[PDB]
Amino acid sequence: ELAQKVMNEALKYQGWKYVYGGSNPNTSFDCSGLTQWCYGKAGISLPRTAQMQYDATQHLPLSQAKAGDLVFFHSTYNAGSYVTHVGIYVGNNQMYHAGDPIGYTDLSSSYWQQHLIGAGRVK
Repeated sequence: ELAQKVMNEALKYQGWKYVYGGSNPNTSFDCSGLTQWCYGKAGISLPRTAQMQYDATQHLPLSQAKAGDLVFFHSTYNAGSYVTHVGIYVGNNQMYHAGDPIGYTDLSSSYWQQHLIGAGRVK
């Protein structure tokens, strides 16, 4: 149920431009702004940053992940925190994320595999 609620919201922003600092439809979204907003619509309260969201979830490999789990990554840009990116797992090795434009990407790629930290299940 969670996945369908989060993604019904997230799909409204498919193709939108990434905006740094964005956390609502009025501004558009950054990676963890998209997840915070969409999970919020589904009744889950998440913290604002990708790192904070990582630390609020229970972790599991991508092979065990289910749609509606989050997926986290390291070393995607020059950051103080270990976690540098988050997106939404939607099954079949795909994630939906911001992302520029916002939308789907395939996690099977070497790039995502090598930046992967793991998946996280929300509380």
